[PDB]
Amino acid sequence: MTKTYTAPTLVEYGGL
Amino acid sequence: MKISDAVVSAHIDDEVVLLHLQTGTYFGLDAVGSRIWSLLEEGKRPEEIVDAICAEYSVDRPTVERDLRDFLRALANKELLEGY
Ligand SMILES: [Zn+2]
Ligand SMILES: [Zn+2]
Repeated sequence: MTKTYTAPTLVEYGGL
Repeated sequence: MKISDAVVSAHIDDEVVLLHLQTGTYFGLDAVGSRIWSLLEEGKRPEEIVDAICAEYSVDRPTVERDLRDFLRALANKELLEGY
């Protein structure tokens, strides 16, 4: 209930 | 709004790996992003997602609403989300 917050991040690592 | 039908999720502990079967692109999400993704998989609407995040993290609601808004938009830009 008291975790340290950081903004959610989407990271693209590659492709087929 | 929902997760695209063409996406498959790989759960590795705290984090989530996403693959889009149509675009052939793959992604990783951090702790908070993955928490949000799990809630999306459960079909939770953004308001419910915001409630969940605020209950688990030390953060003001406006920050969460703003960040979530950016995050969902980022997902949609990669076609990971649809109907957003
Ligand atoms: Zn679809
Ligand atoms: Zn899942």
